[PDB]
Amino acid sequence: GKIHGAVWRMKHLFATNFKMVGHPRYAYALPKNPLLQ
Amino acid sequence: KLKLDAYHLLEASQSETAAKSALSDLNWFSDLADIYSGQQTMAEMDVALKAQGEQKLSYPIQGKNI
Repeated sequence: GKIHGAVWRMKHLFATNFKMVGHPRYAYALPKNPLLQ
Repeated sequence: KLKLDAYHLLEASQSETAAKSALSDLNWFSDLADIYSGQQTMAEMDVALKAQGEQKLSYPIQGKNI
Protein backbone atom coordinates (compact mmCIF):
# COMPACT_ATOMS: atom_id res chain seq x y z
CA GLY A 1 0.00 0.00 0.00
CA LYS A 2 2.87 2.36 0.73
CA ILE A 3 4.33 1.59 -2.69
CA HIS A 4 0.90 2.09 -4.29
CA GLY A 5 0.53 5.52 -2.69
CA ALA A 6 4.07 6.48 -3.69
CA VAL A 7 3.51 5.56 -7.34
CA TRP A 8 0.07 7.19 -7.33
CA ARG A 9 1.68 10.47 -6.29
CA MET A 10 4.64 10.04 -8.66
CA LYS A 11 2.18 9.78 -11.55
CA HIS A 12 0.39 13.05 -10.80
CA LEU A 13 3.55 14.98 -9.91
CA PHE A 14 5.92 13.77 -12.67
CA ALA A 15 3.90 12.71 -15.72
CA THR A 16 2.77 16.20 -16.81
CA ASN A 17 5.68 18.48 -15.89
CA PHE A 18 7.74 18.82 -19.10
CA LYS A 19 10.62 19.65 -16.74
CA MET A 20 11.30 16.15 -15.33
CA VAL A 21 12.60 13.95 -18.12
CA GLY A 22 14.44 12.20 -15.30
CA HIS A 23 15.55 12.99 -11.78
CA PRO A 24 17.39 16.30 -11.25
CA ARG A 25 20.24 14.63 -9.35
CA TYR A 26 21.33 12.91 -12.59
CA ALA A 27 21.03 15.83 -15.02
CA TYR A 28 24.82 15.89 -15.44
CA ALA A 29 24.47 12.76 -17.59
CA LEU A 30 21.96 14.34 -19.97
CA PRO A 31 23.02 15.74 -23.35
CA LYS A 32 23.52 19.47 -23.66
CA ASN A 33 21.08 22.00 -25.07
CA PRO A 34 22.07 23.30 -28.53
CA LEU A 35 19.89 26.39 -28.00
CA LEU A 36 21.76 27.67 -24.94
CA GLN A 37 24.88 29.76 -25.45
CA LYS B 1 14.45 11.99 -27.56
CA LEU B 2 11.05 13.66 -27.94
CA LYS B 3 10.95 14.48 -24.23
CA LEU B 4 14.45 15.96 -24.38
CA ASP B 5 13.55 18.13 -27.36
CA ALA B 6 10.49 19.38 -25.46
CA TYR B 7 12.59 20.04 -22.36
CA HIS B 8 15.22 21.90 -24.36
CA LEU B 9 12.62 24.15 -25.98
CA LEU B 10 11.02 24.75 -22.58
CA GLU B 11 14.25 25.64 -20.78
CA ALA B 12 15.27 27.86 -23.70
CA SER B 13 11.94 29.65 -23.26
CA GLN B 14 12.66 29.97 -19.53
CA SER B 15 16.23 31.23 -19.98
CA GLU B 16 17.27 34.69 -21.16
CA THR B 17 20.56 33.90 -22.94
CA ALA B 18 18.76 31.46 -25.24
CA ALA B 19 19.75 31.45 -28.90
CA LYS B 20 17.44 33.45 -31.13
CA SER B 21 17.44 30.44 -33.48
CA ALA B 22 17.96 26.69 -33.33
CA LEU B 23 20.29 26.89 -36.36
CA SER B 24 23.46 26.07 -34.33
CA ASP B 25 26.90 27.64 -34.87
CA LEU B 26 26.89 29.37 -38.27
CA ASN B 27 30.29 29.38 -39.96
CA TRP B 28 29.50 30.11 -43.64
CA PHE B 29 29.53 33.92 -43.59
CA SER B 30 33.25 34.08 -44.36
CA ASP B 31 32.88 32.08 -47.56
CA LEU B 32 29.99 34.33 -48.60
CA ALA B 33 32.08 37.45 -48.01
CA ASP B 34 35.00 35.94 -49.92
CA ILE B 35 32.91 34.94 -52.94
CA TYR B 36 31.17 38.32 -52.93
CA SER B 37 34.48 40.19 -53.01
CA GLY B 38 35.74 37.72 -55.60
CA GLN B 39 32.82 38.22 -57.98
CA GLN B 40 33.03 41.99 -57.49
CA THR B 41 36.74 42.06 -58.35
CA MET B 42 36.33 39.58 -61.22
CA ALA B 43 33.72 41.88 -62.76
CA GLU B 44 35.80 45.00 -62.12
CA MET B 45 38.74 43.37 -63.95
CA ASP B 46 36.68 41.71 -66.67
CA VAL B 47 35.56 45.25 -67.50
CA ALA B 48 38.91 46.92 -68.05
CA LEU B 49 39.98 44.14 -70.42
CA LYS B 50 37.24 45.42 -72.73
CA ALA B 51 37.36 49.13 -71.87
CA GLN B 52 41.11 49.41 -72.67
CA GLY B 53 41.50 48.23 -76.24
CA GLU B 54 43.47 51.45 -76.81
CA GLN B 55 44.04 51.36 -80.55
CA LYS B 56 46.04 54.60 -80.65
CA LEU B 57 46.09 58.04 -79.06
CA SER B 58 46.57 61.61 -80.33
CA TYR B 59 48.76 63.68 -78.02
CA PRO B 60 49.25 67.35 -78.96
CA ILE B 61 52.98 68.10 -78.80
CA GLN B 62 54.61 71.51 -79.15
CA GLY B 63 56.44 72.10 -82.43
CA LYS B 64 54.91 69.11 -84.24
CA ASN B 65 51.16 68.72 -83.66
CA ILE B 66 50.53 72.46 -83.23
